[PDB]
Amino acid sequence: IQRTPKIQVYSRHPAENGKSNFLNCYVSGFHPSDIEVDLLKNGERIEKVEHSDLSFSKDWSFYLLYYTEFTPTEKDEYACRVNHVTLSQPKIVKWDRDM
Amino acid sequence: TYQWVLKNL
Amino acid sequence: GSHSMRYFSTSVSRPGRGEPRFIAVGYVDDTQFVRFDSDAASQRMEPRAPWIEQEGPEYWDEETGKVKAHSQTDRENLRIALRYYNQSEAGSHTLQMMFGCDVGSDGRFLRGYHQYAYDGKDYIALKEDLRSWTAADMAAQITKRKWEAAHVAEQQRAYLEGTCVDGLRRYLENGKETLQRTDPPKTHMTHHPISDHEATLRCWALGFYPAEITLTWQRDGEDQTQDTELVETRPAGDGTFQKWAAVVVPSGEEQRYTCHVQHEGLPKPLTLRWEP
Repeated sequence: IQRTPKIQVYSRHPAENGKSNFLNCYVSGFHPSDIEVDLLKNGERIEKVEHSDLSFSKDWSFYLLYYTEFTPTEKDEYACRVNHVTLSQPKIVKWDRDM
Repeated sequence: TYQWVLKNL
Repeated sequence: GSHSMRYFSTSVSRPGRGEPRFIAVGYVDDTQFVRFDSDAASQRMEPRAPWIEQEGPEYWDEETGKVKAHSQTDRENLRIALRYYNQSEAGSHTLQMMFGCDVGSDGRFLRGYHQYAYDGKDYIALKEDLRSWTAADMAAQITKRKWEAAHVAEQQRAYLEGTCVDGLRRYLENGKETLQRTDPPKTHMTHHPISDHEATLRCWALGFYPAEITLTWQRDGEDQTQDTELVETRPAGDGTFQKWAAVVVPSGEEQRYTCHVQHEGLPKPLTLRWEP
């Protein structure tokens, strides 16, 4: 009984180039609770990433929010890398400002 | 306000 | 209107890497307000919402006492569970718990919860009458017989209808500014062409509180489920939530579609139509 994480990478506020915002990675619907979540800037791990306290939904599946303060630009590509026991390899989800 | 969770399975 | 209080705890064994980690979190509706982590340095129940800091020093001592006792109980329960399912002592196992209550607009008791899950699967749950147990499998059936004979549910019932409701009531008042607010969603529609024949319409709902919301697509005023994509409601990180609903439409037919947004912060549901 192991469930794979759903992943959403998005900003707190509508992205404007040159303005401070928050880059979020929402992982949910997973089991067991151990999970590896990084936020990447141009393929490189962002260092000061905070996360929410381990919690869960009605169906007992876990969720976490990983977030970092950032300033989007036109060049800079942001992503979230996720690893879990259910994944054969880490899953990379690119930040799409329209999603 | 938390509950007293004392009983065993 | 109606309000809830929930406590969620997770105990995860890690054989060879010391005792199980215990993490507990408390929520009023969709606002977290406390946490306890057995691996943290403080060894105290910690505040996670500004309005819970107005509780006196005796609350933090009492609540720390309670969450530490639950930490010890669920460590034992992890051992009892191995024995019941005849599992190896070397593997990693998970014991989760949820308890709490639901109150009306008058701050009066509506429903109570007290339930376990072992390795992400329903173990034992207190039924709505607060007198009986829903045991899911054979192992849970053993606990059920033990708890029914010892009349344990009366202790749950006294908590859920009393202490739970009083705490929830006091929290709603102390954090009125936060918890009793309604942040309606800020809505908008975007257009994204696929081919010369197809386009995606994405209906957005942002900055809303509480988390409950419904987004629906209709074509010619008739409900539309086909060609629809709905993401899970997600936290913005500032205490508000976000969600979007999308539909793949034929080109030139965009304006026949409408997005319907239901939120308790709204005086009426909003209807959105693509307007180039």
